[PDB]
This record gives sequence, structure tokens and C-alpha cells, in this order.
Amino acid sequence: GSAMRSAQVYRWQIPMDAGVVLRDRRLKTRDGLYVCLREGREGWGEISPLPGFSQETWEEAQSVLLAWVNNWLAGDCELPQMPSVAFGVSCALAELTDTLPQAANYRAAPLCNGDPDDLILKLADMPGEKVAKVKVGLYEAVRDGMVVNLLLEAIPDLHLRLDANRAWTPLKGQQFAKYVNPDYRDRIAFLEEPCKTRDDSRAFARETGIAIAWDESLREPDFAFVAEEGVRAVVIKPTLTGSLEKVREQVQAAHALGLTAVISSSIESSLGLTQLARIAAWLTPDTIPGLDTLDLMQAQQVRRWPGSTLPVVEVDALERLL
Ligand SMILES: O=C(O)CCC(=O)c1ccccc1C(=O)O
Ligand SMILES: [Mg+2]
Repeated sequence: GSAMRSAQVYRWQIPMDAGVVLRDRRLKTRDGLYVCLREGREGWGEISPLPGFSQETWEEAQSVLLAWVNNWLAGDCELPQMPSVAFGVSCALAELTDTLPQAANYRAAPLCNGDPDDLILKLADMPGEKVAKVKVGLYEAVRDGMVVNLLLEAIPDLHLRLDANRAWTPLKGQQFAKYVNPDYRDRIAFLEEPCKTRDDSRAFARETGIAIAWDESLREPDFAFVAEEGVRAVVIKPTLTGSLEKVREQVQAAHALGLTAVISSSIESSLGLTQLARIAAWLTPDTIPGLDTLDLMQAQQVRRWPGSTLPVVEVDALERLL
């Protein structure tokens, strides 16, 4: 019957597997925070800004987080605006009020790489809807186009999500596309951020008939959700976006425009990842999310991703700030 508020803040570091790289830079460890709010009821959230993506640092988020909690303890207050903090806190609040739904599915489009032939074998064995993610733009455009074509030709019901991370010039995008049989192009579910500039990405999409998606663009100042020929999806990374409510607004905006919205990982620990999976099952029920990042990390913490065999660090082992 208690309406008594209490809270805890945890600070942590999860070792990454060797060789992880983010935007051509190495990532040794994943630093982050959790918040646990109690009212009589309990809710959790993950506050883990991502170096090189987030504007704020781990340390800054920590400060903002602690201050917000200090306020919440006295009664309801405005959300933080700092995105990682807003996300984690808003999730914790949602759990408290039981407004973040539970989900059946904890799924992710698998991030694929390596030998093309071996990949074919693996894809061939996928059950249900065959959707997979492949990074492009590391090799040269010809190689990427030929390999995508190989994969598409090999498995008629395969749908590939690609990600160029703004790698290409208009010419390189053309060189890539030339190698993909036009009859298969529709099975490129979307190609994230093909070109160096958004204008060029838009030209690519309109000119090649290959669907594109925005990702990084969503976080740039002045971004606007809009219907554009050839734009088929948006990639929403909650941790880099802000509140659960802002996230939901973004999904709604996308849907309103007939775009697919994909909930995507910012390399959160298992805790935040499970929350993303729930957000996805709730808000984007027909779109498998981009959450295949747990396997980059050495351990899970607090909350388990079903099916994972990674070791679990329990709350009692985490550093408490409060
Ligand atoms: O979007 C997903 O499928 C998984 C995560 C992903 O792609 C990503 C995750 C963190 C940082 C950068 C990227 C990326 O877009 O390259
Ligand atoms: Mg991306």
C-alpha cells in the first residue's frame, strides 16, 4: 500500500569482445548506467550514451541522471532532455506504471558477414521470415553489388537490409547497383544511408529503384520526417533519440508516411536491449528490430535476453551510486 519513493543508480562497464569497431574506431568496453525507481512497484532503465554518436558523455549523463532522480524522489517532475537519460528514465517510469508492454518475441535481424557461400548456407536454413542485415561500403562497390546479387539470387525469399553508413559517392552507388539484378532489387528491404550526402542518397534511391532508409540523418538538426520517393524506412535508435514518448512519436510519424520504422540498438547492455525488443514488439509489431549486438559483449547484466548463453552479472555485483 506504500506510495513511498526510492531509487538506485548503478554504474558499470561491460567488456566487449575483442575487435569491436564503431565508425572505424575500436571499442574496448561499454560504459553505462542503470536506474531503478521504486514506488511502494519497481521500474528500470538504461542510460548509456554511445561514444562517437551521443553528444553527451557517460559522465555527463550520470550527473544529469543523478539530479533527475534527486527530483523524482520528491514527486513528479519534467523529463530530462539529454537523450540517453531521457530514454532510460522514461523506460523506468513506464515500467513503474506497467505501460511498457511485455513481449513474446526477443528477436533481431542477424548481422551477417564473411564468406558469401557460407552465408548462403546459413540463410538457407532460416525459419520463418528471412531477413538479414549486411554491411556495405567497406569493400569496393563492385564486390558489394556482386555479393548482394549472389545472396539474392541464391535465396528467392531472402530480404536484405543493407547499411552503407554514408560511404558512397553517386558513382560508387551506381557501381554497386549495376551488379544487382533489377529483378531482385525489391528484395533489398532497404539500404541505409547510401551516400555521403542526403541529396545524393535521395538521387540514388530515385534513380536505381533501390529503397533507402535514414539512420544517422534522424539525429541531425533540422531533420523532418517526410515522404520522399525511394525512401522506405527510418532507423530509430532510442538511446540516441530521447524519451520513449519521443520514440513512439517518431514511429507514428514514419507510419503516417507509409514508412517502415525499425527500432535499433545503440549497443546497450542486455537490460536496455530487452527493453528495445519490447518497444519493437509493441510499436513496430511487423518489423523485426535491429538488435543484433548482444553478441559483441562479454556478459549480460540484470536482465537476460532469452536464449542467450552469455554469463550474467547480478545487480549485487554492480557499483551503486545511491
Ligand atoms: O541497426 C542495427 O541493425 C544494429 C545497430 C547498428 O546498425 C548500429 C548500432 C550502433 C551504432 C551504429 C550502427 C550502425 O548503423 O552502423
Ligand atoms: Mg545504420
